[PDB]
Order: sequence, then C-alpha cells, then structure tokens
Amino acid sequence: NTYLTRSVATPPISVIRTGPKWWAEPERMVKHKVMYFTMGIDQLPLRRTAVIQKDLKRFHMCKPPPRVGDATGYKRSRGAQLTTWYRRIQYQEYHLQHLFVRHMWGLLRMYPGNTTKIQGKADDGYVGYDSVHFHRYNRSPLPFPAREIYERRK
Amino acid sequence: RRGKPRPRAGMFPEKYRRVPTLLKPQQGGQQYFNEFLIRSANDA
Amino acid sequence: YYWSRYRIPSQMPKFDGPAPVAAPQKTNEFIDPIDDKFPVTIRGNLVRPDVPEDQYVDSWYVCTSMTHHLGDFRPWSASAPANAYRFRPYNEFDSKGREYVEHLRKYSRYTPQASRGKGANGFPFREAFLTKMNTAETAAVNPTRETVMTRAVAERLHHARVLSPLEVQRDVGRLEEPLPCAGKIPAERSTFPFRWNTEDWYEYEVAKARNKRFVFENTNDNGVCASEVTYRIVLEGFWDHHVMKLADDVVMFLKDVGRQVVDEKLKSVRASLESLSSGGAVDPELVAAFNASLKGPFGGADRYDADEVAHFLRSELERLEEQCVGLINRANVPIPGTSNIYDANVSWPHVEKMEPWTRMAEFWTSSSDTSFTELEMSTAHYEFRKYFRVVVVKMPFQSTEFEQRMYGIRHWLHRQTSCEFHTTYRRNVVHDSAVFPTEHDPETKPSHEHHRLFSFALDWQSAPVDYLSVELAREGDSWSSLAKRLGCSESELKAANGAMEEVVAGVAVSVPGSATRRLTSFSTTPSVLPLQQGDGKPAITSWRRAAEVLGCSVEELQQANGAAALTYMAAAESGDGAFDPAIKELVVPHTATAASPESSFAAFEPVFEGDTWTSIAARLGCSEADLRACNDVDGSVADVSSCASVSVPASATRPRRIIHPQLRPQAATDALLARTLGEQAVSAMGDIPSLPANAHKFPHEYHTPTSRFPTTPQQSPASDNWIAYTAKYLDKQLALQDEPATVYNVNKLWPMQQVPGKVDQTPFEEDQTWLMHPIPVHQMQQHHPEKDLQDLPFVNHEQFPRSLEWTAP
Amino acid sequence: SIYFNLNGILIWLNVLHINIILIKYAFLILLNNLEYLIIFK
Amino acid sequence: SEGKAMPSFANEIAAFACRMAVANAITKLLPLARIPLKKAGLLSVDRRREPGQFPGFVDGKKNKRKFAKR
Amino acid sequence: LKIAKSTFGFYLARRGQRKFPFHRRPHIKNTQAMNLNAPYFWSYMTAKSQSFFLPEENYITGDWTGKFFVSKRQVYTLQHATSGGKVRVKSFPSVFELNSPSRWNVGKEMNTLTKPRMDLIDDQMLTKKQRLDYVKAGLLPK
Amino acid sequence: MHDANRFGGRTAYLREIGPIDHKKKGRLFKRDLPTLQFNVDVWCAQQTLRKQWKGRDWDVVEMPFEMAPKELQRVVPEKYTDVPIMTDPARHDYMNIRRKVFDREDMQDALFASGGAGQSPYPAIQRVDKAAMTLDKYL
Amino acid sequence: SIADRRHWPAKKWSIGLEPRTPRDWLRFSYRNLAYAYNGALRACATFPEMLVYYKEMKQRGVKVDVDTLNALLSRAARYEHIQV
Amino acid sequence: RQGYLPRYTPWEWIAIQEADQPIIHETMRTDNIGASYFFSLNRSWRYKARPHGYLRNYENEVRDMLQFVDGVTPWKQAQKIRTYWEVRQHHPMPQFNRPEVAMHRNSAGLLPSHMWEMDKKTGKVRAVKDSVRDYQTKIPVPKWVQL
Amino acid sequence: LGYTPINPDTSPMLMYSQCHWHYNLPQGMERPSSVNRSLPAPYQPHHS
Amino acid sequence: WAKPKKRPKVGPGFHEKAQKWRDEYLLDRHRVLADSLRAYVDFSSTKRVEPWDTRFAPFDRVEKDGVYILTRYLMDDKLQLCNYHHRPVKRMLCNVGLMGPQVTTTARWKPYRFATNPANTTRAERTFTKDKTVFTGYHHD
RNA sequence: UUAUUAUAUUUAUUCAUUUAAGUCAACAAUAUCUAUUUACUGUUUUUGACAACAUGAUAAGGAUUAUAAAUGGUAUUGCAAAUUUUAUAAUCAAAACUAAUUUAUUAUAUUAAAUUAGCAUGUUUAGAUAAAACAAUAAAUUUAGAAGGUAUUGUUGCCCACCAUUCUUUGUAAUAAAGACAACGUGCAGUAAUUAAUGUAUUUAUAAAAAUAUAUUUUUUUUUUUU
Repeated sequence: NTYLTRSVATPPISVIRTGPKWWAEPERMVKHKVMYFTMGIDQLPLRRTAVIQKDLKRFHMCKPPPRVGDATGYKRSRGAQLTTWYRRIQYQEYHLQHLFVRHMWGLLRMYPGNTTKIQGKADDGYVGYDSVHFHRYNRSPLPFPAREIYERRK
Repeated sequence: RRGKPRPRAGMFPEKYRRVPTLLKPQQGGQQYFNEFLIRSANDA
Repeated sequence: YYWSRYRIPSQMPKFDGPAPVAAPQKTNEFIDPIDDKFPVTIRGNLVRPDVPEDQYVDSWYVCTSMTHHLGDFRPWSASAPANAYRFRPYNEFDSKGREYVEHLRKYSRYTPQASRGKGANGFPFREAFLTKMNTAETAAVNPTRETVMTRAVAERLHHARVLSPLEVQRDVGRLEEPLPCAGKIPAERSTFPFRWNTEDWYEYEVAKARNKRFVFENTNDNGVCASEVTYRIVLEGFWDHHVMKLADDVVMFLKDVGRQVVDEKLKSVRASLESLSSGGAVDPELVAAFNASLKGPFGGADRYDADEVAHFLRSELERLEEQCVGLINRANVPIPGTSNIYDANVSWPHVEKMEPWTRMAEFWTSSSDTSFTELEMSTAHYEFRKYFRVVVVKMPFQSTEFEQRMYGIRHWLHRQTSCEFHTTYRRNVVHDSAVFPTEHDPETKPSHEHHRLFSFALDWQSAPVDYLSVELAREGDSWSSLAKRLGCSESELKAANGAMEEVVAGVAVSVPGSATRRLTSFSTTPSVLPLQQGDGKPAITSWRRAAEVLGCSVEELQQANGAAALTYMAAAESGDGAFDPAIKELVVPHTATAASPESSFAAFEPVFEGDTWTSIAARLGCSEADLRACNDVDGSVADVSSCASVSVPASATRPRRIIHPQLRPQAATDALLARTLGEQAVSAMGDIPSLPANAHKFPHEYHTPTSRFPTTPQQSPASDNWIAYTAKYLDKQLALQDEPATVYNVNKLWPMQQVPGKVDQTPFEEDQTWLMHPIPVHQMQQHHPEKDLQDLPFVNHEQFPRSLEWTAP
Repeated sequence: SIYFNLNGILIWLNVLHINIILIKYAFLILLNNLEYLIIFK
Repeated sequence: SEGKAMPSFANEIAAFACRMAVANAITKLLPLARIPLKKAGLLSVDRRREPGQFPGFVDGKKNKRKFAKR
Repeated sequence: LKIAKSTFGFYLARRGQRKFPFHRRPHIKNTQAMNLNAPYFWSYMTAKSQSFFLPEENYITGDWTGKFFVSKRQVYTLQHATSGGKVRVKSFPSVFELNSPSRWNVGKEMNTLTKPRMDLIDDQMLTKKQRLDYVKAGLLPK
Repeated sequence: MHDANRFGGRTAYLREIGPIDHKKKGRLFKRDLPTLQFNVDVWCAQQTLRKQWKGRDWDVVEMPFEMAPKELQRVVPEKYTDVPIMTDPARHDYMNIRRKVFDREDMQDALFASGGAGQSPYPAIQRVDKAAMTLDKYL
Repeated sequence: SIADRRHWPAKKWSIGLEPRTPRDWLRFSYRNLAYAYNGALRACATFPEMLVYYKEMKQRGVKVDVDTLNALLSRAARYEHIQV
Repeated sequence: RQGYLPRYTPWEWIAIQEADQPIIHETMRTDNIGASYFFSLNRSWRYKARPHGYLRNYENEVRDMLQFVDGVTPWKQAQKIRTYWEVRQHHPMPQFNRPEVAMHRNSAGLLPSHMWEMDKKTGKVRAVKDSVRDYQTKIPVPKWVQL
Repeated sequence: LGYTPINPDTSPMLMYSQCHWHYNLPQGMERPSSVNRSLPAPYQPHHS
Repeated sequence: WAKPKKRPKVGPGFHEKAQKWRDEYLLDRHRVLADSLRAYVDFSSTKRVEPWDTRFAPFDRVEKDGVYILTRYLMDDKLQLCNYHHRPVKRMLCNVGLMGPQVTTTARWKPYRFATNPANTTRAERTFTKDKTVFTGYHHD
C-alpha cells in the first residue's frame, strides 16, 4: 500500500450512499472482483451487491411509485424492509471488502496505513511515520523507525 | 448564506427535468420484442 | 443650437385613458397578463415568429429579439431552393453530413500538387490521409475462416442466400425498395476505418496549424482562384447584419467597377493580337532581353528571332485573356434573384466569413467595502464585439486605377464600420549575383563564438557585403593581366570600362559586375605608422601632422589608437629605452587601409581522398595546367593535403576567402569602443574576476544569468557507450576500445542541434534521473517576452480588436 | 426624418412608468435617454 | 472528436455523446432502423449542461461562499 | 478604510478580504522582509544572482544637498559598517538608524535588516476600540 | 490533494505539512493555482519527453546525399512544415519517412567504409527464409 | 420581395398536410404518410372514393404499404361492378 | 419620409464622396529601379529607416549607444560599482552551500567560529564580538579597483 | 447624467436613439459631403 | 460609509522606543543567525538516519542480501561521506544504476522531516522536538 | 392532510495586506509663390465636490406561472446632475497589519532570474457553522383550497404594571388618592401572543398578575337525522 499517511473514517452507509460515484465505481468493483476471483474465494456478495447498484443506477432517473393513500401502509413498510435489507447487503460487502484486503496485505507484506489492523500480523493498530508523538489512540510513544510486522526477507 | 432552513425536495424543481422523457426509464432491448412475440405466438 | 435637433417634431400621443385590461390589478408588468395565460397547447412554445434565425439581431439594452429586416419576415422558403427537404440548400446531407462528405470527396482527388502553394486548404482529409500512412495494421486481414464457412454453409449447403445488412430488406411493406446503389463497395484495411499513427497524427495537426499563412495565391493558373493580385478587404462593424448588408453592397460595387476596368484591358488584349492588330509588335528592347543571355536553350550561345518573341508574347496574352474573361463571367452570374456571394465559383468577388471578435468583460456590478462575497456574487458579463466579413477580389492584373477605387471605399461605408485592405501583389525582384556572390566558404569558418548576444551589433556588417568595384591598374598590367587579378573576363573587362581604351598605370579600372575575384573593401592585417621619415626627416609630433602623414582623419586615427589618444597630441611622450609603439608606430585606422588580392583570398586549398588533380581545379575553377605548374607537379596528390592555390589565371577562379567578409572586423569594434580600450593601457587593468575564487567548490549559489539548468556534469572520460566503459574499467584486455562508430558525424541530440565541442547531455531516459537532478520549480511570477504586454491571463490587452483568426497576408 | 407607426410610448423618468399600448407584437424598439427615458415601439 | 478535444474519453458523459453519434449514423444509413432506436431513446439528445464558470461560487459550479452572522 | 492610518485611508476601500492575484497585491507590504531562513540567508529577499550589480540607492547619481534617509532597498556594505556615520532608513513612526554597526549586516539589503512589524505596539496610537481588540488577542493583554 | 502519492511523488515540491499558520508560515507560490498548475505542466511534459526519448532505438547519423538510402534520396521537407510525406506511393510504401529507420548492418558500406574487414563493424543480416517449409506451413 | 413572402397553402393535398417550418419537417415523412392514407382508405365507405387517395398518393411519391395492398384489393373484390 | 432608404449607396454619391479626399502618393507603388541595399536603409537622421520592435531590430542604433556610453563615461567613475560578491567578500560567512545540492559539502571549516563565542552548556552561540574594528582586509575595495 | 459629458461619438443611447440612426435600419449613407471640391480653400500655412 | 475615523497620534516619544527596539532586535538577529547557521552547518556534517523506508522493497531484503550488498561494498565509503542525507544518497544511489529505476518507482523513502533525524535517533518523540531557538526551515538538527 | 407527481439529500470551515500633497491660457517648420512669425511676452481681486457638509441614479439577497431551447430580483450597495463658505491630502517604485463579509499547498520526487513569505507535529477530532439541485445519474416521511393582530411599510410592531425626580392636586388608609410625565431597574402581563382571553367571586403577591368557582366569547371550527 503506497498510501500510509493518517486517515479519516466514514460510516458504511455514508459511503454506500455514494453509489456509482465511489461505492459502485465500475472499475473499483472490478478490482475487488478479480482479487476475490483470484483468491479462490467466491465473489457472491460482490455480485450480490453488483445487481443492487446496477438496478439502482439504471432506475435512478424515474419517479417513485405513486404514493396513493394506503391506510394499511404495507407498501410503505415493504418500501422500508426491502431497503434496509439492501443496506444490510452492502453493509456485509463493505465490511467484507475491508476484511480480505487488510488480510491480503498480510500475504503480500504491505504495511497498511495508520490506525489499521490486520487480523494476525498487526493485532492492534499499526502506526508508522505519523505526524504526532504517540500512537494516536493507544497513547504509546512511537518507535523510530516505523516498526515492522513482517519478516525482512521477501 | 441562507441562514434559513433548507427547503423541501418538492419545492425544488425536478432533479432531471432536462433528460428527455424517452430515457426515464430507458426502454432498453427493443431487439428482443420480435423474438419474444414469436415464441409466445409459438406456445399459443 | 446644437440641441435644436433634439426637440420633438410632432405632437406626441396624449394621456386620456385608463389602465388597460387586467394589467396592474406583486405583479411584474413585463409579462403580458392574458397573452401568457394562453395555453401553450394552443399557441405553442414560440416567442418570436418561426423564421430563419439569421433574421433576428440580438438586441441591445432591450432584452428581446429584433429583426434586422425592418419588421418584414422572410419565411423559410426563401432560405432554400425550390421544395428542399428540411429546407436545405441541397437534399443530400445535413450540416455535418455535408461537412465530412466534402473531405471524403476531396481526398479522392488529393495529389501531391494539390497541397503545394495552398495553405490549410491544401491539406488532405486528416483521417483519410493519416490512416493511409499506417501500413503496419494495413495488412488486409482476409475474412476469417469462420465467416467464409458460415457463408459457404449458407449459400450452398442450406440453399439460402446471405445478404449484407444494407441489402437486408428491413422493410415490412416496401421490400421492393432496392439496396443502396453501392451495396457492393469493397472493404479494405487501409482506407476505412481511419486507425492512424499517433506521433504522425501530431505532425499533421501541428503542421496544419503553422502552414495556415503559407498560401501563394498569385499564380499563373486558369482556375477560380488564379490571379496576379489578391486584395482582401476586411470590413468591421459592431453588428453582424451591418457587415453582411455591407459586404453585400461592396460586392455589387466591385462587381461594377471590376467588370468595367477588367473589360477595358480585355478590349485591349484582343486588340493586341489580331491579324492587322499588332500592339504586341515586339520592342527592339524586349527582343534584346530574350537574347540577352550568354547561354540559352539548345546548343551554345542562343538567338531568338523577333517572331517567336512575338509568339512568346501572344503565348502569354492567351492566358491573360482566359483569366480575364473567366472573371467577367463569374461577375455576371449573381442576380438579385439568386445572389450567393459566399461561393467563389458563382460570384465575384466572393465574400469570405471570419469569426467575430469577442472580449468578455466581467466586473463587479456592486460597489462596497465591508463584504467581498457581495462583490463577487454580483458579477455580470457584458461583452464587446466586432463582426468581420472579408471581401476577396482577385484581379488577373494589377491596375492602379482600380486600386484607387478600392482605397476610396473607406469614405462611403455604412455607419460605424471601418475596413482594412490586404493587398497581395507580385513583385519582380533582381537577385544580382554581383552584390550577393554565391562564393565558396570562408577558409576560417565562423563559429558559435560569432553568435553570442549583440553579435548582430558588433560581429556582422549588415548584408549585403561591401565589395570593391574600383581597381587601379598596376605598373605594367595589361587587359588580360587586370582581368587576371580581378578574376574576370578580359572581354567583360573591355566592355565594363568603356572609357578605358589604353591602360595608364595609376588610374582605377571599374571592376566588372560579373567579377569573381573582387576584394573585401578593407585590409585585415594591422599596419603601423613609424615616425620614420614620412614628411621630410622630421617625424610626427602633433595630432594634425599625424593625420597629414597617413592622410586620414584625426578622429578615426584616435579610434584605433586609443592609448595614444588619451595622453597627448600624437602622443607627445615619445619612445625612450624601448620604442613606444602606439606613440611611435601609430596603428593606421582600418578604414584608411586597402585590401590586397594576397590577403583577401586564401592561396591554400585543401585536398580530399576522392580528389584528383583536375578534380581540385574543377572545384577551384582553374586549369590543371595552371594548377599543376603552380604546385610543382606531384606524382600523386597523396603527399600534400593542401596544394597552394594557383596564382590567379587570366579568366577566373573560385577561391575561398581568408575570412568571412560580412563579419564585422574587430578593428572597427576597437574604433567603436575607443575610450574603454584606452583605460586598459591607462590604468593597467590586469584582470577582473567574474566569480569568487572558491566557486568551483560551490556548485549552486553562483548561477549566473547566462547559466542554465539542468547543469551538465563533468563528462565521464570516454564512457560514450558500454564497450567504451567495459574496455576502460571492467575488461582492460578487450581489443575493441570502442565499437566502430560512424565515420560521419552522429548527432544523438536530434533534433536540437547543439554547439560542437561542448560536453553535452542526452535527455534523461529513466525517471529516477529526472526527479533527483536539481531542477527549480517556478516559484515567482511567470514572464514571457511576447505576452508580458498582455499582463495577465485575465486582462488580455488588445491594442486593436481583430478577429482571432486574422491572418496577415 | 423617416417614420413608421407607433405602438406604445413608455416614459420611464426616474419618477415612474406610464406605459401606453396600442397593441401589436413589435418591430425595432427605440430608446431615448436625453433627459427622460422613453421606449418607443 | 469534433468537440473540445481531451486526452482520454473515459467517462460516460462522453460515451453517450458517442452512443448518440452512432445511433443517428445508423438511421441515415438504414431508414427503418429508426423505429427500434427511437423507442429506446438512443436517438434522443440530452439537454443536460454542466454549469458554466462563475466567480461567485467558490468552487465555481454550485456552492456559494461563506457568510457568518455577527 | 475604517481607521484612516494615513492620507490613503479616505480614498481606498477594503473591498472585503479580497483575493488579489499573486505578486499583484497592491500595497508592497514587506512584512516578510526579515524572516531568517539561515540556509537561504543569501538567496532569500536578495538578488537571485550573486553577480548582479548593486542597486541604485547604494550610489549617488549627482550633486546632492543631502538625503534625509537612504532608501530601504540599499544594501549594506563594509564601508557602510566601517564608516559608522548615521545611516537612516524610513520606518514608522519616524525613522530608524543603524547606530551599532556590524559586519553581519554586510551584503544584505536594508529590507532584511529592519524589523517592519515592531513587536512593541502603541497603546497610545490605538483608540480604546482598537486597543480592546488587542486585549482580546493577548498581544496587548490586561 | 497534495497526498504525496499524487503526481508521481513530485507533489512533494508543493506541500506545507502540518497545522500551518496561514498568515506567517507557508510559501506563497504554493497557494496560487496557476503557478501550481504551470509547474505540473512542466513535470507532466517530462514524462512525455522521457518516454519519447526512451524509445530512441534509432540513432541520428548524417550522410552525404549520394550514398544515403534510396528512401531519402529525394527532397525531405523538415518536420511540422508540410503534410506528412508518405515514402513511396507508387511502390505501395506508405510510411512516414521520419518514422522509417535503416539498419546499421544495412549501411556498413559508407558509414563504415573504414571497416577494413567489413564484418568487423557488424555481421551481416540473417534474413529469414519466408518461402521454404516451416512450422507455419504445417511443416 | 413579393415572391418570397407567399405562403403557398399547406393543404395542397388531401389528408397529408404539407410542412412549411423546420419543426414541421420533424413530424413528416413520405414513409409515414402511407399510415395516414391507409387510415383514410379503410375509412372510405366505397371503392370509388378510395381511388382519389391512391390516385393521389401515387402523384406525390407516398410509398404504399402492405395494408395499402389489402385495403385496395380486399375491397377491389367486394365492389360489385368490378371487372376481374 | 416614405421609407425609401437606399439598399446601396447610389452611384452619384459614390463619385461625390470618392472625390473629396486625395490619393496617398505612396500607395501608387511604382518601382522600376529596384532596392538600394547600401544606402536606402541608411538615410538621413530625419527620415531614417527607423527600426522598431524587439531590441534585435536596433542594430545601427545599439552601436551608437555603445559608442555613446564609451564616450561620456570615464572608466575612473565606473570602477566604484561593486558586484554583490565583491561586497559579500567582507561578510563573516561569505560563501556557504545551500540545501538543494551541496548541503553535505559544507563543513565546519566554512564556519567563522572565531567571530562569535560558544557556551559549552547550552552548546549554542551566546553572543558575538565586534567585527568592524578588527577586520583588517587588504581589499576594502577590491584589488583591481584603482580609483 | 452628470458633469462629465456624454461622448456623442461612442454612446449607443445617443447614437441609436431616434435623433440618429438605429442599428436596425438599412444604415446606408445619409448625404454625400462635397466640401473640399465645391468651395476649396487655398494653402496659406503658418509655418513659413 | 463608515466614514474613515482617524487614528490618534503615534504617542509622545515612542520614536525613541522605536530606534532603540529595532536596533537591539537587529542585534539579537545576529545571535539567532549565528546559532542557526552553526546548527545548519554542523547538521550537514553529522550523520542522518537512513533515508530509505525499510518496510518497502527493495529495502525489506535482509541486510546480507539485496541492494544492501551494493550498499555495503560498491559505494559504502561514499554513502558515509555524503553523510546519509536524503538529497545526495538518492542521487548517489541513482548514479550506480545497478538497481535500475527502482529508486523512485519501487523504493519508497521516508518523509522529509523523518529523514533529517540524525543517526542514533531511537525515540520517535525526537523528530518533532528539534530546538526552536534556531531559524533554519527544518534543515537544522 | 380534498379528487399533470419527489427535499433528507453530500462535498466543506484557522485567510491577512495600500504609499510620505502640488492644474487658474493658445502657438505649420522639407518638396504649394518669400512675413525672420528666429527666440508671436501685456505686472499680478477671490471662498462647494475638497482632508467637509453639499438631494436624485442601475446591486447582494432564492421560496409556489415553460414540456418540444433562460434559475438571479429596485428601492440602494463609497467616489454620480441645483443645500457650498476652515483647511492641496491620489498610485510616483523598494512601503510598517486588527482588519466580520475569505478554498491554503496535509508526507515517491519540492526555489531558475524585476523583490516575494520557518514553526501551528499531535486520533482530516469543541461549539458554532457553509453551499448543490442546471450534461448528467439522489424523482416522496406526503401538496393549491377556511381562518387572528392593540400594528397601520405593520412582531426588530406597539403595550403593561410595580421601581425615581417631578408637577398638580386633593375627601390623608401600610408607604394618602387622581392626573401629568420621558429615568433606571425588574420581568414580559396583553394583541387567539409561549397554559386562549374577558367577567364575577375566594385566596395569593416585586410587578405586570397567578391558582381555584362560576358565566362568556369582543377566542380560531371542525360538522351521526333511529344501524
């Protein structure tokens, strides 16, 4: 990972909401596709998410279905449970993409950015070459140079 | 600055009022209608 | 009164009425109350009558549209021929469809001639020509094994014809409408599509942008753009419809004067030809000029009879007629019914459009101090504009009576419309070799040392080079002996100096114009004036007798003799101990010195490997019998690489000069810099340092203006390539110190021709070398020699508002 | 001095507007700010 | 590329301009191919326009400046 | 201006926090004249080449009765530091002189010598309002 | 913006790291765009200039006209000064002359007339036999 | 200046109405006129009047259609006084 | 009064306007002699061929400038103009490398350590002594300078 | 509308008022001015 | 208009506080100069921490192998002479050209002020606590 | 909440700059019939546009009139046309912040030429807060159509009591009553008005008044003709 400077986190929905802007950026989901593909891992959630966006992108132009008065509200309820499902589908995938990649860097030995956790290789947050005295969250004064978690040889 | 609250969505003009009515929604795949009417005429 | 005009002449309408129906009873008055409530389904979405847009002129200060026709409206019918599909001039294609079919038809006729002389128009279709340039992919991929199969199975096996999509009867009703008449066009890889080469595509698009001006229209052709002089008039009015209606006017003006004026010459031309109509009866002078040539067309020295001369003349008037009458015809075509000025083939002259000039002038409409957002948010863009139309008149001959009809157009132009004329007239120019001689190189080739700054000021006497035309016959020279030293023909010398029938030693012969051995009118080797006897035994002791002895100015004597000038009269402090030269031997001013055929011409001409004895004399111009004799004949040219040039023969030679004659001599620059060359010998300025001592240790902070980045390091001793390096450091025993490079020069720095002998640097191939070298970044403000006048990108000063595509002829 | 019939005169002095009409669509819409702004039509 | 020439056309806002340019092209070549195209909108042209430059907006497109109350 | 600090307050308006183009800020406020970056001590706010000739203000064109102060673009030389005579540079409030000469000043223009924004501020020059604003700032506390 | 992984890292020339005091710290030229923009135009031009000069498989070598290749035995108009000159239309050889490269082994005649044992510059070209049987011909 | 401003009336023909503005050329084509006529032919009661349309649609090149064949030929048989 | 405004300026007013203003004698453009390469561009200082534009154009004039600045100026007076490095030769640290390239090249030998004083505890420069009095340099004005 | 007078040669509101042409009208030449050729004056210079 | 209201006089006798203050400040200007100049120079003579980032290839390879070989043998004395500043070494290392173009593209390097730490800078607290008395533009140490 | 149509909707935030006065009128030199005109001399009485007061005048600002080519306003923003009656204040080179009305560049590569910015490293982290619906892509948690004002360019509108001088005046009840009136302080009582008001009765009290009990509308409306 060539990006190592400090970062800023945004909640899943606040990124999922951007849709084809960054979340469903065509080439991005092609990236995490191949990465999933090559690892022998089935790309089920991505293709599960891919159809979600592809339909939303295709139909982002139209009006919402005419809100005729329904005292039952089943249509408004179905309009919500089907939505929160879609969010929950992307919620899993959004986390899933961050799950493998940090673990993937455990296999390529690429030091992720600051305040980043790889499940086994960097159990707590790794921070090297920051702009501050200490580990930003654990208040541990950094070691110089940036501490290394992998073994030196390739 | 506004300094007043944000207006609702309906009072704002239509978000895509410029795209032609033909495109929302895009009736894609007109190619297939002639294929589907045939197979449907087949079974019927 | 200056105001008596501004009163009103009639009685204005009077106020006796109520408020019109439903108007003021918030409500913005501008919107018609009832008319706008009229449903669009019934009246449409139109605001101004549905007529061809060009009628409307964008109004000023009154936010609406107004017709340049005074309230009249021409329907769409007038904008097209009879019954035109979609109201087009031609039924076949739209704007774009007629834009690109033009080229595809224009490339079908492109031949290397069509480009030369013509500017951007001469360029072929950018695509049809660039893909042709790509014969890499051009290899015509035959229809794949599958296609020829899927068809063969279709055409024969399944008993079914296969049809191409154009020929497919997509019709549901009219399956008897034929395929397009070209259903069998051949598809190749070269022509279509246009997949072209990248770097070449640059070279085309760039060369197109620069060669816009290089149109040579004054030709001798017979075509819609053949002419002797091409005047272009660029009218300039603030309103489009102004300039158009004007560009229409001058046409029906120049069509009148142009038709008449050219007609009189046509009345003259047919007069200058016929059976008992002579006028081209050749001048005895003209029939001489055709026969004023030493060597003509067919055998030796030539002679034309007056007849074929009178034929050559008629051989040309036939063209000045065909170009004349071809003009009158294109003058009479445009009628008020079918006036089309914008086509050269139909109308004469033919107005050519030109992009209007537009200068957006945005500014803060507000004016207040506390709030800046108030200002910026209050920006409003009002534009200045000027519309141009260019009238292109092509006269097959330059009549000054017509031109002075033209330069009088500026008077009666329509209001607020200035015009500029672009005259383009052929002009006969004499390249007389007598003044500019195509002679050999100077023996001492000038170098970059002669092209620093201010070299034009101090290094070159402005061309043409001065040459002596006056030569004094020496003590016993003859006519062949003078023609010798002047390298000219004795007969030419006899003709040159009419008054000189007998040569009297001491009179100056007028050097012939055709001479080849004339001198640079000055002497190069410095001369000194000793206080040796001179005038009597008494020597020079004052400024005036200093001039009297040399016979030149006291001033020009001071200019070269700077040190002697700063001290005294004739440098009164004479020589003691060791003779004081500038005092004793005053350097004669370069101007007071006369050249010599010895010093002027190098008497040493080199020899090359392919040279033979006569071959060198063939280059030098002399004879072998003159060369070999003057050179103490050798068994072979191999020994001496520089055989001395022949002591000039009687007829001529082409010998190299000792030094470039145009080069401004240093002695003159000594004269120009008199005082400063004085204050060297005066105060004994040994030497002045330019940089402090330790500079070579400190590489950067001493970066003089003439110095440039990226700095060229010291060259590795001979590491020109890998063998040069390997043989030098890794494998000393290797035989090939350097692989055999080209015997001819190898300029790796292409195409930037760099000064020779200078340790030079090849552009960095690997990025790592590009970033790490010390290169400054543009911290301070940006400056450029040309557009520093146009101070910023925002404020673009225009001394004159001209169309941004205004091409100076 | 040429002329062609009027449609509405509009004396827009700084005091007020007085917009008379004799309706048509339009042609050239004249303008004078000698002292009193008027929009001839 | 008749319009403002750019290095890379890798954006749909350009692709549609090409998708339309090819659509109109087929129709001129083949008459009755206009029926299945027009019913699917490939012939129809967008009137969408990215906002032209303007100094008032800080970025220049649609976001105004700041103003704080006293 | 709200507070006319000189004759040019009555005329020109602040126009808000207007953003002039780079290097075209109208008033030549060299408040960054003396910002000592020791490595670039010979290149900062100096002649970009060290083979230029000295500016004009270090020299005397003609027979002068006498300059009240020599301009601030003048560069300091050893002759300046050794002759020791009163050398004056214009600044607020009245004028500044180099009474205590040194050789650490030789070679740098007077721009880099003087301190434009004198840290000691005037509770006298600023009305009760403009002083109050310094009190809140902590530059002139209370 | 100036995230150091932008512009091939050369953005490090334009970056004021940390909580800068906008008034006193931070170089001026790093603020105005066109200077930042003009600078990137420099570096971005270098990569082109680099790549154009990394593909210099050919080396420029002058040659008297008489023994030059028969391709350039005609008038050769300078670049950017005429419509690109296809080499030979009649010979069906439509390749830009500025783009046609001639092989050093082809021209050891004049360029290395000093070759002595003419191979000593370089051995001759082994041209492939495009006619006799080979795997391409199923044989 | 007189010959221009003549607006030769669009109703030069039957049901097919001529265009005279560029926006009107958008809603017009010699192909689609067959639709208008086949809509009128099938509205004609008797064969004889169905001539004046076909007789016309042959004058200006309004290309016929399949249903144009039906509308004529179907009623060609049903017109009693027809000769075969 | 009746709208008949001329679409074209009538032929009459053409002649009447075109005869009120005189022909420029120069636009006649007649030349059968040729161009005078030696003399034409060197004509008298009144009507001379006046160069204009970029400084390159002033060939025959720059030469006069040099001849002029050579004339009035005595070298005596011009001697006093000092280059910057001529002045910086008197500074305690006249020449030391800047960080871009030769930062490592700088050494303590470049330090004028004797000018100031160091304190061992702080490791810094506590003050500096007076350099104007004790700077005895044989070249207050440089060597080749001779008033 | 002030002390600074309006330049009558460059103002549209003047030049395109009714007391002069409008930019729409045929814009031809109003009247040919034969001054120098009907009553010409002779050349009495002040510079000798 | 907020009609431009005058500022009062500069105060009585402040000029004397001016000629004084500017002068003896310009005297302080010397010592901060003399201090920082030494700090800059003596920084240039010292050793730095190695500019490369060991985390990224080709500097993850063990000291025995990899580009550390050429670092240890072909140029070892040189890289000590250049005092391991991040400007010369990346220029020296690019000259040897035996690692190709992997200086800029592959090999990632420490940030600027992380590479001006002198040798034996163990505690990371150090790189931010460089002295404030010196005015150097963070070249000092 | 009445029977062609959507707000819930990200992307941002530490920003400053100004100097050292000078208007009381016009004057061909070349090539057209000659003027020294060459070097055309005649001595001096006023106070607006200013450093000051001195009428007009165009902007910023979104909130309910497009389906077949348009998202920025008039009430007014420094220098403008009739009010003068202390006064030179204008850009020139080298020059000093206190200012509401502002994108500053955040860690592969970093000062080349009119002089141009060295301390603020600390979890893109307080409270406040900024701006989009336009060639792009978010189309719904939902809309005309009934309603009041003590104000009277109208809520930043008025009003109200206690709390001081006063003054006036008495039928002298804590600490006289009434009327006048403009301070300060305390709320914020009233205009359906922040728990509707009014009235009457009981009680309560910084003060407008509050709680309880009844009428009541000078309060605004919500409306089943035997399920």
